[PDB]
Amino acid sequence: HDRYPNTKVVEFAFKHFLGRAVKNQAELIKYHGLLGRKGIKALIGALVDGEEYGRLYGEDTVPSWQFPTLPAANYPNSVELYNRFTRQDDSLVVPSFKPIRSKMDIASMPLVQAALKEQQATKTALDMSRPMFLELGRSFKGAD
Amino acid sequence: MQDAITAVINNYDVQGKYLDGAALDKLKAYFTTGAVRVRAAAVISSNATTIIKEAAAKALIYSDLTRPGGNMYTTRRYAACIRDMDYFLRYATYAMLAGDPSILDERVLNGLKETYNSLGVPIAATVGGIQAMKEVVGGLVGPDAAKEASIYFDYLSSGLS
Amino acid sequence: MQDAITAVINNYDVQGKYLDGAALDKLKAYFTTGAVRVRAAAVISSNATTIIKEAAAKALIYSDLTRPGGNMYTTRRYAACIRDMDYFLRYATYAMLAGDPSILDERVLNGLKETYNSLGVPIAATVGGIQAMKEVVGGLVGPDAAKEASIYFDYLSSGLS
Amino acid sequence: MQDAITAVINNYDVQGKYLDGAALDKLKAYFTTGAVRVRAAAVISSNATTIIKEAAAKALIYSDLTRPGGNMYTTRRYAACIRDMDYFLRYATYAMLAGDPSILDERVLNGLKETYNSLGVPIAATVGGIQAMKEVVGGLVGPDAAKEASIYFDYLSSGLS
Amino acid sequence: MQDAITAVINNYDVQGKYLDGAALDKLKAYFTTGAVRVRAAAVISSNATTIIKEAAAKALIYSDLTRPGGNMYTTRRYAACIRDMDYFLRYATYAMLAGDPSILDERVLNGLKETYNSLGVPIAATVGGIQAMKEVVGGLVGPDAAKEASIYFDYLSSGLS
Amino acid sequence: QDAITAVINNYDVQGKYLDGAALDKLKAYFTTGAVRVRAAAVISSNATTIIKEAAAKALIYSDLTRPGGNMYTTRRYAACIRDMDYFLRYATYAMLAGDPSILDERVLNGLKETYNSLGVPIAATVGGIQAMKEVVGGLVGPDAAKEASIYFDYLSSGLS
Amino acid sequence: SVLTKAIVNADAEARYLSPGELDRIKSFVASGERRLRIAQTLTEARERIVKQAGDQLFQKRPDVVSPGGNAYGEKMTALCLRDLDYYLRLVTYGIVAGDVTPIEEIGIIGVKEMYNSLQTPIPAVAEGVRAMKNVATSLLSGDDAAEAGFYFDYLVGAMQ
Amino acid sequence: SVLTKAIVNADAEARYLSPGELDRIKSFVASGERRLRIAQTLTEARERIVKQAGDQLFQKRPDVVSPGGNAYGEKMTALCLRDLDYYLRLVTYGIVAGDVTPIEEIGIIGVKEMYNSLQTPIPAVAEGVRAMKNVATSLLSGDDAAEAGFYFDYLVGAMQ
Amino acid sequence: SVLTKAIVNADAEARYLSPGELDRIKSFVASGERRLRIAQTLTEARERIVKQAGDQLFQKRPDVVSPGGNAYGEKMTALCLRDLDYYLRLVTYGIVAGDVTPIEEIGIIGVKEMYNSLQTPIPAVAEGVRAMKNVATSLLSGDDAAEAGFYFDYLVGAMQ
Amino acid sequence: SRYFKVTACIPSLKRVRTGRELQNTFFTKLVPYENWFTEQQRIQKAGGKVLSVKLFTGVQGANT
Ligand SMILES: *[C@H](C)[C@H]1/C(=C/c2[nH]c(/C=C3N=C(/C=C4\NC(=O)C(CC)=C4C)C(C)=C\3CCC(=O)O)c(CCC(=O)O)c2C)NC(=O)[C@@H]1C
Ligand SMILES: *[C@H](C)[C@H]1/C(=C/c2[nH]c(/C=C3N=C(/C=C4\NC(=O)C(CC)=C4C)C(C)=C\3CCC(=O)O)c(CCC(=O)O)c2C)NC(=O)[C@@H]1C
Ligand SMILES: *[C@H](C)[C@H]1/C(=C/c2[nH]c(/C=C3N=C(/C=C4\NC(=O)C(CC)=C4C)C(C)=C\3CCC(=O)O)c(CCC(=O)O)c2C)NC(=O)[C@@H]1C
Ligand SMILES: *[C@H](C)[C@H]1/C(=C/c2[nH]c(/C=C3N=C(/C=C4\NC(=O)C(CC)=C4C)C(C)=C\3CCC(=O)O)c(CCC(=O)O)c2C)NC(=O)[C@@H]1C
Ligand SMILES: *[C@H](C)[C@H]1/C(=C/c2[nH]c(/C=C3N=C(/C=C4\NC(=O)C(CC)=C4C)C(C)=C\3CCC(=O)O)c(CCC(=O)O)c2C)NC(=O)[C@@H]1C
Ligand SMILES: *[C@H](C)[C@H]1/C(=C/c2[nH]c(/C=C3N=C(/C=C4\NC(=O)C(CC)=C4C)C(C)=C\3CCC(=O)O)c(CCC(=O)O)c2C)NC(=O)[C@@H]1C
Ligand SMILES: *[C@H](C)[C@H]1/C(=C/c2[nH]c(/C=C3N=C(/C=C4\NC(=O)C(CC)=C4C)C(C)=C\3CCC(=O)O)c(CCC(=O)O)c2C)NC(=O)[C@@H]1C
Ligand SMILES: *[C@H](C)[C@H]1/C(=C/c2[nH]c(/C=C3N=C(/C=C4\NC(=O)C(CC)=C4C)C(C)=C\3CCC(=O)O)c(CCC(=O)O)c2C)NC(=O)[C@@H]1C
Ligand SMILES: *[C@H](C)[C@H]1/C(=C/c2[nH]c(/C=C3N=C(/C=C4\NC(=O)C(CC)=C4C)C(C)=C\3CCC(=O)O)c(CCC(=O)O)c2C)NC(=O)[C@@H]1C
Ligand SMILES: *[C@H](C)[C@H]1/C(=C/c2[nH]c(/C=C3N=C(/C=C4\NC(=O)C(CC)=C4C)C(C)=C\3CCC(=O)O)c(CCC(=O)O)c2C)NC(=O)[C@@H]1C
Ligand SMILES: *[C@H](C)[C@H]1/C(=C/c2[nH]c(/C=C3N=C(/C=C4\NC(=O)C(CC)=C4C)C(C)=C\3CCC(=O)O)c(CCC(=O)O)c2C)NC(=O)[C@@H]1C
Repeated sequence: HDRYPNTKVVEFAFKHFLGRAVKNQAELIKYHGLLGRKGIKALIGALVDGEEYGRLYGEDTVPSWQFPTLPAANYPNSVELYNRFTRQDDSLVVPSFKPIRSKMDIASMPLVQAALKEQQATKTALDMSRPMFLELGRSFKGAD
Repeated sequence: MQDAITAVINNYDVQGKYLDGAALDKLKAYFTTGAVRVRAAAVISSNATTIIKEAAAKALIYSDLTRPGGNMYTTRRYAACIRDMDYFLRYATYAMLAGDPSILDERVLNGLKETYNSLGVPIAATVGGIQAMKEVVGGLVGPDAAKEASIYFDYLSSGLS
Repeated sequence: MQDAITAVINNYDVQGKYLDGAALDKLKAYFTTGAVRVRAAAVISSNATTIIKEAAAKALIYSDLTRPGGNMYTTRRYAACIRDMDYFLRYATYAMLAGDPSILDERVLNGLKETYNSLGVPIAATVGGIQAMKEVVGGLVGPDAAKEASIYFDYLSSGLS
Repeated sequence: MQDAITAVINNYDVQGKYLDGAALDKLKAYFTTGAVRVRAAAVISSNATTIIKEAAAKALIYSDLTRPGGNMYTTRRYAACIRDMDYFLRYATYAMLAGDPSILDERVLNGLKETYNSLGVPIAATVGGIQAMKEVVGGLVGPDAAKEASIYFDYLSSGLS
Repeated sequence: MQDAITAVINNYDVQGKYLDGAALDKLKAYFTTGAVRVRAAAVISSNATTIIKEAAAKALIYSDLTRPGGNMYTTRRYAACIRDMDYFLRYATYAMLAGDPSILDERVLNGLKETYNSLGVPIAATVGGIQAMKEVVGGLVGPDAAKEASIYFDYLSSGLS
Repeated sequence: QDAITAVINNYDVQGKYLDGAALDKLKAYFTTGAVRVRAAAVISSNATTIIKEAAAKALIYSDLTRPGGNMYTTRRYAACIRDMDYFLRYATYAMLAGDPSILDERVLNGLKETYNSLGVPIAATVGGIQAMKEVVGGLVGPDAAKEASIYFDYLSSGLS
Repeated sequence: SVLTKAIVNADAEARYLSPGELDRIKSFVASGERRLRIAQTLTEARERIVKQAGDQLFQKRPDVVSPGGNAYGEKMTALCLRDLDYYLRLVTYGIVAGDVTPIEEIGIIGVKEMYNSLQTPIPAVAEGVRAMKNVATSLLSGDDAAEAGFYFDYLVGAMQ
Repeated sequence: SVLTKAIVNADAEARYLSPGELDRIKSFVASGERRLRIAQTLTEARERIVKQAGDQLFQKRPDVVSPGGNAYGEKMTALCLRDLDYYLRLVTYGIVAGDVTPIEEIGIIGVKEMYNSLQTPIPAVAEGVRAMKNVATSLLSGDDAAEAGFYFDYLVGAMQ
Repeated sequence: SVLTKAIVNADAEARYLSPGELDRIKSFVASGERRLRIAQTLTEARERIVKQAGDQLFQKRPDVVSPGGNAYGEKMTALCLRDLDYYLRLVTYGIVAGDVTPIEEIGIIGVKEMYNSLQTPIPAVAEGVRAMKNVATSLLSGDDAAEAGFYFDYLVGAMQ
Repeated sequence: SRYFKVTACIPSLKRVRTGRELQNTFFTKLVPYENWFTEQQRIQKAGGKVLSVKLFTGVQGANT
């Protein structure tokens, strides 16, 4: 706690009580949140009470380094944490997860693109269940 | 993650605009495509084991990798590689249903290059495997689904490379 | 963390020197300022919620940030920003009592820039908010206390920028 | 020319749409304003000579224009200028009743700039006179009517300039 | 960079496909639009100074930015901002002739966000200016050209956002 | 667990294949289901108020809240309303499930012992539960109320 | 519209609006709200008015829907009904305007020439409009019907 | 969205989507077109819904628009109405999504904290949303209204 | 069942059931009646399904019913058929539940260990289940068969 | 500070375990008052049954 900013404090707590780094930004928010607005004693208490701790360490096992495959950056991030000696680097392994832009728009995808052509092209044609006299009178261009 | 419906919503929300007809049309387009996507997903799930088998046979196995001193040598490593292949397939299926490539970026693509480099896993071989899976998947899903399926596979491949 | 008294002690300890009159005078200087600081701290604690409100009103709200597409748009982001403001205030109060800027460096300042850059939070706006808090605080604490309070606020601002 | 009622009709006719409630509301809006407009028109007609006199006094007379070598020097030119002023007033009154600016464009505005430039009549001074008439008219018609009257006067001014 | 003709060619070349009718149709579409684009470009070049002036008047000037403590305060900063505006205009004109957005990505869009953040230039205000230029440009170019011109302006705006 | 699963489990211990009589019970549940879903949504929306009203009916303006009472002090008051919330949430779960078992597994298990050590008064708690039931009954409407009532009564009986 | 007509007369005389002219404008603005309702009624009943009038017209004139006749065949019959619909829309526009001018520009100038090229009989078209009037009259209240009748009569007079 | 929710559950389980889950996705895509219409209706009536709800809220709570109250003054009243508009936009987003998640991220997380800094009373805000619901319900058809109601109710629950 | 799953997720989150979650419950209760019919069909045909599947299995694997093989002898053959019957009963339970969980707890956990102690070959057991599936599919209508197939496939997957 | 002495039994329903794991199945433990609430819930969610709860330290119904 005492010589580290509150984010780095959540790192260390994850490392020490679950054996992992912080998996995602939602998790960073929940725990870092609770560390503000309550003690460090609350953070520690939440981890050990949570389900992850319960699933894997149970009541009688000492936690250990998880070395997780799974969420995504978790494996590389955890292993950077495990490799550092005490006081070797104080820097955040994960300051926070940077949010990602969109490479492709919805309309570029083939199935959508096709469905747009079908509605757009032949948007105006002949309507069934409409009496013909009403249909012949209907205007296509409308405004302009 | 994000899906096509949510993507439209999010774009409007940043503008602060209420949903408009043009936006509605994009949503409508997605809804029609949906039925096809669901059928494709079911096909992939049922044939997942085979898809992986075929793809491995095409690219991974009978190679230096499987021979001693190769990355896929030893049972442990072999099992890991096929587990990774399964991941890619599952996520691609999720993306196809979603209609958005974002989930791939958020879960699969993020940190993968770095992980692989530390592990010493060969990226090009992995990409080869993904491409192989794509080809097999294209056949099973059928033509309409194929084009949609292919884009997500290509997205994964481009990210890794 | 470190304070003024401990800072003097530490400087002497590295020299190995026993405490000397010059050192004693620095300590004496701190002791006179101390009483004022305690009063200021109590004022800030009682008015903390209002201080944040006023500062936000001055800079953060009624702005593009709060408008859609702005960093502080959405309730979640708004709440985060005011939480950050509270942090800065609490730590500045701690620093003022201590008479040393070190605690700010150890807790607040270290890694903040990097965090903010990843988040996309705008540093200049944050700095603006800190400066606004300083102005509000200055009023409440009164002039003698204000000078002392200002230096810590300025220290935070310089660190972020 | 066109009037407000016909404008609504024409917009619907190009669409081919039957009249709808939204359209009806616009028509209804006009009908309420109508009574006020009729009263205003009668006021203007009765006070037309005076309106012109007052406006001329405000801008045109006691000026270089009226002095020798000025555009409005000589009886003939003076008479011409006041005749033009009357035209503007009459047409503005017509427009106010109609609720549409089109008549101004069709009769008054079309070719006036070019005519004036060839003649060497000063446009800015003419515009000044129109604005003066507006002010005088505003008084006589009263506030509710004045807002309606003002827009047509401003339309004339913008066209000339 | 690329232009529309080359973009089609490049897409075919990676596929290894000979040019096909569908591809030809895209090329044919471009060829018809071409003549209009050339005329639009000449209009923009001649009126470039005015376009910038009008857009600045609409958004940038008479604002806090120009007032002391604002980003565009001081002659040096004012000159920089109008230089940036000119860049956007010139590149958009290039893109319009090309029929491809790629040049904007390669030259303007790449690294702009980061540059602006370091400088402390406000992105939203810049975007506002771009949108203002678009509106002015739309008038001068005329309607057919305006649609084409608008997409490139919007592309720049979206990138900066 | 659930009404459907309860039937299954009873058959499994017998080793019997599912039979028409069993099927009829399952069918009965399926019809009731739609009503239950509507009731649950009503309760969730009005949960805060339900608790408020029930407290007003029984807990507050009482010796408990007065000094020397169990619910005296902010900490104790907050605890009691937290417990009230849990009873409501679990009853809602039970109503959807159509089975009392979840109440036994979650709420009822270890409650009595905890309360006795704390010195929390069971009868007052039961009173609060009954009050919540009455408020809930109004909001849900009559058909839903009968179903809702049984789970509330089950909780009350367990605590007592 | 009434207003357009008044302005035009004034401009010809080169004078400001006469008191009498102003009074007519006042009357029109008062009438307008009633007029709007009359128009609304016909719009709602439009589909049925056209259908009923068509049938009446075809009964009145067997020839038009006969192999020789212009109206004969589904395509042609639809076009004949479309024409009736057009005229009804014009009539509604007229009622709100309070004058035939809107009707006149869209429908009555060059009508003879257009129909002569088409070879459609002008009298039959007039009968169709008369038929529409009768249907419209029935749905309208008596006073409302009289107002509507004037516009219908004008159309019949214009095309004969 | 519904689909996002299903995918997320699958990913947690580390499994491909179940057939049952897939079926629910199919149902949702069919429902979407109806949902779009419901959303469209509210969007068109948005301006009036906000206005009517505002008036109702101010009648229900005189205090908020009183010199002491937060809402009092033109600037403040506008902001209160802007907030109501925001919540309506969120509700429309929810209906098309078929899930409250879109609504929840933008509007319901940290809402308490934001309003407490502003000093706006949370219960009054909830009343405003309730008021908007009533107006919206009237314009919507009954089945459409029920769908819309769920999203409105969630908001009211969130702001409690 | 599905409902149990939904409740459990809510309890973990300590929140009332989400609207989306509630909707899924509604869908399940509607589906249940159809599910019951599918289960009923298999129950009636149970005796024949087991018999036919047994014969197929023994043809596919002569070894199991051979002096060396585990199944050999009357007592042993009966036990092998009893096992097939057990799995069928579990499948029926699954169909009504709409989830594999009921099946899973009774039959799939520790199955490998149990059979290894018995020395029964696991692949042969899987073949028997596959055989039962084919018989069951024939009696079921196509859509019903697909639903039943999923549960059968799960069993085959579990015993692998 | 108040402490709770709790005896609870939790069955291993998800998997058979080769390790003896007697301690995990049956455990008597001292719980801080604040922690117990959460712990009780967690035992319930696991499907373990809490046979006995007692307040080891502190006085029941004590204001401070
Ligand atoms: C022989 C008793 C059985 C048998 C063997 C068999 N294996 C393959 C193919 C491969 N088997 C391996 C196995 C290993 N790689 C390792 O690293 C280890 C541990 C050191 C082992 C044991 C691998 C990797 C392959 C893939 C080919 C390659 O090396 O690249 C086959 C043929 C593959 C196919 O199915 O086409 C066979 C036949 N098959 C039997 O049925 C026997 C019972
Ligand atoms: C109306 C029912 C109540 C009310 C409203 C009120 N709100 C404000 C000011 C703000 N409210 C918001 C809210 C939002 N911003 C978001 O991002 C979202 C989700 C999309 C919401 C709902 C914000 C951010 C502001 C700050 C203003 C700004 O934009 O800078 C006021 C004005 C008070 C002030 O000092 O600004 C008012 C009056 N007040 C009541 O008491 C009513 C019950
Ligand atoms: C308010 C002036 C500005 C603002 C802030 C803002 N911050 C976040 C998110 C985070 N803020 C922090 C910061 C700190 N954690 C620490 O340990 C310290 C040092 C004491 C600080 C200051 C952290 C770590 C987070 C992330 C996790 C969390 O939310 O708890 C946000 C939200 C960003 C998002 O995209 O979600 C915001 C908005 N932004 C503004 O607009 C102001 C300029
Ligand atoms: C004196 C015999 C009578 C009289 C005169 C009078 N004139 C004005 C104002 C103006 N007179 C003129 C006249 C001319 N401008 C020209 O170009 C020519 C021909 C060359 C003439 C005759 C003008 C233009 C004005 C307006 C002011 C100006 O010069 O710009 C007044 C003042 C009235 C007023 O209110 O403006 C008067 C009094 N009036 C009498 O009672 C005498 C019988
Ligand atoms: C008085 C406010 C200003 C003024 C007027 C002025 N006009 C003329 C001469 C002409 N003005 C017109 C204008 C019109 N002709 C049209 O057909 C229309 C629209 C339908 C208009 C409004 C024309 C054509 C003439 C020439 C012939 C004529 O007057 O009949 C003059 C005299 C110019 C001359 O040398 O004859 C004057 C003075 N000029 C000003 O300086 C005042 C600001
Ligand atoms: C006066 C001697 C001459 C004159 C002045 C004039 N200036 C403007 C508008 C602006 N002037 C500035 C200039 C500065 N901003 C700075 O930061 C500095 C250096 C400290 C300077 C000198 C700016 C930015 C503007 C734009 C408005 C704004 O501040 O927002 C005008 C208005 C014209 C316009 O188009 O805006 C004028 C008239 N012009 C003359 O004709 C005089 C001889
Ligand atoms: C104008 C609307 C806004 C504005 C602009 C502004 N820009 C700068 C400085 C720079 N702008 C650029 C940008 C570019 N260089 C490129 O190559 C491209 C793409 C072709 C762009 C768009 C660069 C690199 C600079 C830095 C170097 C330079 O000034 O030439 C400033 C000066 C900022 C400073 O601190 O010096 C300003 C003011 N200012 C606003 O606020 C407007 C919204
Ligand atoms: C006065 C500043 C504000 C106010 C007060 C108010 N309180 C109640 C009801 C209760 N208040 C308490 C408070 C306490 N009980 C405790 O044990 C402690 C700690 C020592 C406190 C402070 C309690 C328990 C109640 C419930 C009733 C009861 O005591 O039996 C009300 C009435 C609300 C109701 O519906 O009961 C009121 C009005 N109200 C304001 O708005 C003032 C700003
Ligand atoms: C309210 C209706 C009555 C009341 C309640 C009350 N309870 C406590 C303390 C606790 N109550 C529980 C109960 C539960 N824990 C669970 O896990 C569940 C199932 C979800 C329940 C119902 C527990 C464990 C505690 C201890 C710690 C905690 O806060 O959870 C108190 C406080 C007593 C004390 O001495 O601190 C009170 C007051 N008592 C009344 O007065 C009402 C009749
Ligand atoms: C038939 C497909 C194969 C086969 C079967 C076989 N089983 C046994 C003996 C037992 N089988 C079971 C199985 C179960 N008991 C359960 O509770 C469940 C879950 C509901 C199952 C599936 C058990 C426990 C026994 C022991 C006897 C008993 O339960 O009374 C045998 C006899 C072997 C023995 O030593 O008992 C046989 C032959 N054998 C094959 O090879 C077939 C492929
Ligand atoms: C088999 C001969 C009889 C039988 C056994 C049975 N045991 C359990 C469950 C458990 N048994 C133990 C016992 C031990 N754990 C240890 O560490 C040791 C010493 C090394 C022993 C002997 C435990 C702790 C359990 C709990 C589960 C676990 O995996 O630890 C069961 C399951 C009962 C249940 O419902 O959970 C059974 C069936 N029972 C019989 O019927 C046989 C006569």
